[PDB]
Amino acid sequence: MSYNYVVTAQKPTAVNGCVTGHFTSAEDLNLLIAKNTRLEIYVVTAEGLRPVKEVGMYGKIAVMELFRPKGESKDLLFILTAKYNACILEYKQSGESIDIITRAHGNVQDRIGRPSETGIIGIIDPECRMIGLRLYDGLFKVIPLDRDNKELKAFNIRLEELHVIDVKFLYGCQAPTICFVYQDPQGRHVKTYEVSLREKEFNKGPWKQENVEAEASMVIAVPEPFGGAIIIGQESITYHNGDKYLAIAPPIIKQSTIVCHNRVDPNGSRYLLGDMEGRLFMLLLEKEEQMDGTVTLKDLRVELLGETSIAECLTYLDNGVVFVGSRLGDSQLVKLNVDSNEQGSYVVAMETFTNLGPIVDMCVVDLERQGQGQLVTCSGAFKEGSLRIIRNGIGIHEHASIDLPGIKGLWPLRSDPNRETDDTLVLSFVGQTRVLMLNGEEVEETELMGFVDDQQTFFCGNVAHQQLIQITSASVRLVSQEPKALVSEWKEPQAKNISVASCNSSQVVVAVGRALYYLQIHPQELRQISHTEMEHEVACLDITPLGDSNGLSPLCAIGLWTDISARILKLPSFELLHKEMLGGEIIPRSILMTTFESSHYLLCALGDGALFYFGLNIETGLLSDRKKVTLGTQPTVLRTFRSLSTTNVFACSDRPTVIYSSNHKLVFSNVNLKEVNYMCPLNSDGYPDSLALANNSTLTIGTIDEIQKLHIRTVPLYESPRKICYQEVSQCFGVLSSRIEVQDTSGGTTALRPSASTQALSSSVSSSKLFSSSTAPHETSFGEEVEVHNLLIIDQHTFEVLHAHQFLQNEYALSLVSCKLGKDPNTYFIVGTAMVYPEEAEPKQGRIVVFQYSDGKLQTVAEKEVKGAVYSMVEFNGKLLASINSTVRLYEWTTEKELRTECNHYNNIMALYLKTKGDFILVGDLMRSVLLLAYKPMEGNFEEIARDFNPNWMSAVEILDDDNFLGAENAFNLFVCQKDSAATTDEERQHLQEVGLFHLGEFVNVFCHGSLVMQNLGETSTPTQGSVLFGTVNGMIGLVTSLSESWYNLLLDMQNRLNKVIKSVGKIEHSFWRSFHTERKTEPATGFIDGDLIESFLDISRPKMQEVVANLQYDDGSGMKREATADDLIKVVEELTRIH
Amino acid sequence: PPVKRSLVYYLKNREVRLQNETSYSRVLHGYAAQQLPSLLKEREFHLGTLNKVFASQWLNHRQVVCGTKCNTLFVVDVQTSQITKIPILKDREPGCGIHAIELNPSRTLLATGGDNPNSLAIYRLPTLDPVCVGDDGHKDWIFSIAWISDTMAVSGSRDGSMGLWEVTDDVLTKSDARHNVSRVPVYAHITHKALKDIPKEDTNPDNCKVRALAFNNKNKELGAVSLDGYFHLWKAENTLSKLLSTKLPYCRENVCLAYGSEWSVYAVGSQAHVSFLDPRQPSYNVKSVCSRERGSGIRSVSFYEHIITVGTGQGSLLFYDIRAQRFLEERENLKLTTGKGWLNHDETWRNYFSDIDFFPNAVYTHCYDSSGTKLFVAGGPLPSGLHGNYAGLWS
Repeated sequence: MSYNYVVTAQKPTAVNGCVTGHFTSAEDLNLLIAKNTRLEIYVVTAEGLRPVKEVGMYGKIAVMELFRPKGESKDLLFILTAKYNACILEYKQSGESIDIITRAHGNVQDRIGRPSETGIIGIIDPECRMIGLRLYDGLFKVIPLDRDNKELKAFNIRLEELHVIDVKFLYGCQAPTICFVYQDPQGRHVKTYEVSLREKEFNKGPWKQENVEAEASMVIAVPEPFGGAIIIGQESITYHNGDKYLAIAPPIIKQSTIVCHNRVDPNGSRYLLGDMEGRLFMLLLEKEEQMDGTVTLKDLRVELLGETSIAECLTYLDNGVVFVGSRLGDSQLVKLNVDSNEQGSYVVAMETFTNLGPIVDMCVVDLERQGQGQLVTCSGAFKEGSLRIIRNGIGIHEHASIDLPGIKGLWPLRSDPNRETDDTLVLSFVGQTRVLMLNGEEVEETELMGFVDDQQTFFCGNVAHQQLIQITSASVRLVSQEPKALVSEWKEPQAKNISVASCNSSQVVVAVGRALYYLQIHPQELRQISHTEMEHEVACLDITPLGDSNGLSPLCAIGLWTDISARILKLPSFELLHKEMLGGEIIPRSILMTTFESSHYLLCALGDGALFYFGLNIETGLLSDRKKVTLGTQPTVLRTFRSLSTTNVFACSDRPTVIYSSNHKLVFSNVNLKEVNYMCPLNSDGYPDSLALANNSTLTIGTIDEIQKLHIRTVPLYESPRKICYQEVSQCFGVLSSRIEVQDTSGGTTALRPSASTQALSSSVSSSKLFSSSTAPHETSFGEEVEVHNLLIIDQHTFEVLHAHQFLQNEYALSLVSCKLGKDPNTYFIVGTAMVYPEEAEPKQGRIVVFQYSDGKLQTVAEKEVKGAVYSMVEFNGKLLASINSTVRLYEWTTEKELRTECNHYNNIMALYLKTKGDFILVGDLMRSVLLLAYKPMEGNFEEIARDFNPNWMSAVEILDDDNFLGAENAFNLFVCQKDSAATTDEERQHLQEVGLFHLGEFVNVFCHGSLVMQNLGETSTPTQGSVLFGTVNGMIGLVTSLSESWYNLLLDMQNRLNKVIKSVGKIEHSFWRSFHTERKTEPATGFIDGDLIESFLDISRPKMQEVVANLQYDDGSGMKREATADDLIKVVEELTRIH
Repeated sequence: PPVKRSLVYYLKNREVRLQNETSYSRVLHGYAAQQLPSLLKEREFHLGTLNKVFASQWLNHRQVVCGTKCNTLFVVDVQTSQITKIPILKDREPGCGIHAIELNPSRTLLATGGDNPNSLAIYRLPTLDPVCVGDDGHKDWIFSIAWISDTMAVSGSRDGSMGLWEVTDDVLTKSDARHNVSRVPVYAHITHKALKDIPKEDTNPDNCKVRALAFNNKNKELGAVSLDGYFHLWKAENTLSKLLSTKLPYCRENVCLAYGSEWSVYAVGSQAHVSFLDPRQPSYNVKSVCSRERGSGIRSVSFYEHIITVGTGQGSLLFYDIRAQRFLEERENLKLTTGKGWLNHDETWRNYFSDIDFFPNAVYTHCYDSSGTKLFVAGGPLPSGLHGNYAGLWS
């Protein structure tokens, strides 16, 4: 039996629901976004949405609603997951620590019952007497909201109407009253009933059922004074409340189906209506005061606001700002204007939230030649299409680059005394110094008066009294900001060259040979107070300020040239408080004191690429909690920077990394840059919150992006992407995409919108006549939409669109692979295309076209006609393996650069995906799951060994190892096939065995061999075997690896113990979430280790960590069981983030 | 704007699920339905000493329920190749075998024959827990079962009667509540709502036995095959009432009925030919296709998209292509064959069939899974005087 490890590298990004209300405080408006298993809390402000906390839930969110029981100061948040896990959450904050506390929880799953065909729907009574849930057809679950109902048990009340599309509680009723829209064979009707919790029965509501539009689906609960409910269909909207009936049919909504809604005003006067077409509508309620003192609806009005991304849920903020939650594309925060734009829209986007989903394809390439690999995924469709670059690490956006080789250090200066932002940058060089002027986005060489240009600068920066300090090999120079002139100079009493320096607002420390001098900074004067002598010469020293001090630090950290160690000295006397041995082969190059979230830490880097970090106690000058991480083989330099309103550290090396704090714990993540030697913070007017990164040959100027474990960069296409591959030789990615053009009366076509295929720097059109023999029956029709495919070439470093090649009319590109062919070291773009017409169920003719990108142009190399559509292509040991309809064919690469078939396999229905490892081929079928083929180079043909007999509509395939083959099910479960070497019969030998059942909660759309973090590249030092990344419809990216028997048993006991102790948001039992889940049956998970369970420990705040670890036995990998501490689960998580 | 039926558009839309249309499912399944039958491999199971298997239905992705001549109900776990038996339920009073099994449209209630062949037994899915006591509505053995709704089921008999059983909202609510609350299941007592006979036509009124039933979910019709050579169509949308009758081209061995939902055609087996019936056509306008297995009889029939699967007494399964109007050819009609299974050389065999040591295992039941790629086949020896069983999963 094989065992596998499954971990999520990038959390789901698609939005599945969103609500507005008073969640974090009684006065502020809050916006809550549910992204499958992730709940994100945002505060509504005039400027936008401010995230406060994010928690991972053990389940897929289907219902999320706010409610306020009597006696509560703020609304409570209820979630019902697709795994029947119910929970009530409340926002709690203490000082700087933010977390979500579960008020109640429990599972409501039944052993028998048909899950509802309309999906999971849940509602909360306005008076908070009960929560109504629709999980099964014909059954309505009620959860009483008693204050002592710790377990959210639900009871089933029989409803006569089995199939209900939407349900809401009515406002203004004395008894709990539910209104719902249900579909009968005679059309859709709306009925209401009262809920009796003691009788477990439904009674006739305040008004009788009324016939409504056959497309009626969405129900809006209408708060008082209005009360009642609004029913939304395809063409009309109808309002029901007691004796009142009102209906309107706006033509502006007839072209799109409304899928979601949200309250705009607290009194229910306005609501948002969203749709699948991205048309945002405003629903307005006209009020009429009644003679009995009540208020009822007078009329309905709907206005078109404009176009947005596809809306899955809407949430109103304030001041006319609308949040558009998107499941199939990026979510948008947009503002409603009074005046329309040139397109007639009133909606202008202010901010965009990245969504990787739907992920259609992806590939991993080592474009930086570092051995890690960069994953680029195709996401979205039509105007929302884009490329997403995902890497383990923190990304930075490059805006400028200057040819400044040989930089030995960087420091910002404020030469203008009237500005708080940076306006000057100092470059240190051996034997000389240079200064760059900062003018907005532009950077130019200049000279700053008072500074030494003929000596190497070791440290400089801003100091108190409106002065700048520069320390060079020859002397210490104090230069005022105005008139930018030297005011005071200090010289070494030993007449020796300074080798190290550091400065802060009032303290200066200089290292010359073994001597350390402490100087005070005074207005227009430097003063020497004291000095000491070290046993060995100092290689690095730092007095960077910590915490909230005014640029002051009582301690100085140093490193030495001889004993390879770090020391803490107390100023001014330089008293030694702590000595820590670093070890390694090369002396320390930089030592740094920094602060993370007001917590003090010390870091020191060696010239051999090793990084040592420890907790720093300033009051005592002692180090603790020592940990070591290896970054690379080149010297590493440590410097602190301030960005994004927080303080962090950048480690410059051949594998640069950013040190940052998340959930009050340090996380070490790489950077998506080729290499950096030295750096400094930038806070200029044009570069606020930016970094200056100096590499071996050039200086890179740029800005830090959102700090997350996995960074995502977006390259919009404005057209539908299809497939992606990497061409190593040309340093480019190939992408298949398509745009929609409308055919005119002239016979030509016009694009509806510009896209990457039309905005490329250069382009070409295929001249082949292979498909000219046949045309569409509507080839000359007018007004018909025509889909045009193109191959886009994007640079691996800038990801800009370099070239676009257009394919022939009616030619669809189904697959794309780029690899080395035959014995030719050059990698080529291989595109599988087919001739497709609407009347042809299955293409009978297609071709494989090989392109080479060189010298800025994409040139077609060769084309090979094939008997059928090409669905997939993979690199197989330098050969081109392609799937053509029902047959898999292996093509050899000839000296003429043309493909020739060598062997094939016919025992398939339709091979949609191909991935290979070693000599094994894994083929994904349209309906027959995956099959195991093996290639025999000595025979020159394929032999079928076994195939999976568990039917599944595959979306992609990949091989974990020679024996372990990975697939995904349409039921949100993962599976791994193993060759049954123990089989004795033909039935057993031909059947791939399942080695476990694991419920992921996500639908995997693509598989790809590789990793987002440093790969083993065939080495066996990695504790896991194999590395396959996978993408999902919701933008989730995970890693699957194989486990040995020992790892599986060790981690399985860990998982079973963690399932009962870890208190995640909602306090949902983890063992149920991961249990194998289908519409027919649920089974306990086996054969897989859930890495998300351990990593979820990083989301819970410290107050919960103590309760989770208490009475928990944790295995650190030695096999010994000991009681866990908070740092044990955090430490393992830090290691886990380095394997995926 | 032309209609797009190509699977290429399906593949590119499925990757994004951006309002992907369901109209492509017909082509997806039909394309595979033509190529799948020739690529299937045989997986035979050992059923032990069970008499025969006459009926089977898919209950899960891993298990198929099977009924037997000895009234034993069991499920074959095709994923693990294991046999699990289900307890046989008794009637309300202590007053053959299981010839038919059917699942309700909701896949929550399993209807099989009980300990007494004249009684219907109800089992809960997926747990297999008992639901109701065996009824006594019929005066003779039940040969056919069909679920007309989520709560209603109709069962036929040798005397030509069809019992109408209905579960009310209160009965179903209490039954479900008991099974989910109490770990130990509790069955309810039931009786038939009404009993109606098939119409008496100018054909043999005595051979009025209803051997097969099939329900059309789209038009809410209950079709019935009698052995008098006539097909009967009843309405079963809310109450049981006769609609129409048509004449079959053959009046011998009309033991199996299936309905093609994509073609609106009723398939009726016979001694050699499969009849294609259309309620909208004259009673004489019935087409027949010969299975080529003359003299052995057609024992089962089912629709997989536009491909009709026909089981015969020789233990083989034939595939008929409606669109091509011909039988599928092997990559020479393409056909699957059953294995040896288990044959009981008992006293009855010794008395009547002692001159033959082995008989082919006739295909009495077969069913496709939800994906359409797994075909479960089960049966036993063709002769009524012999005991023996076969089952296997083709994939």
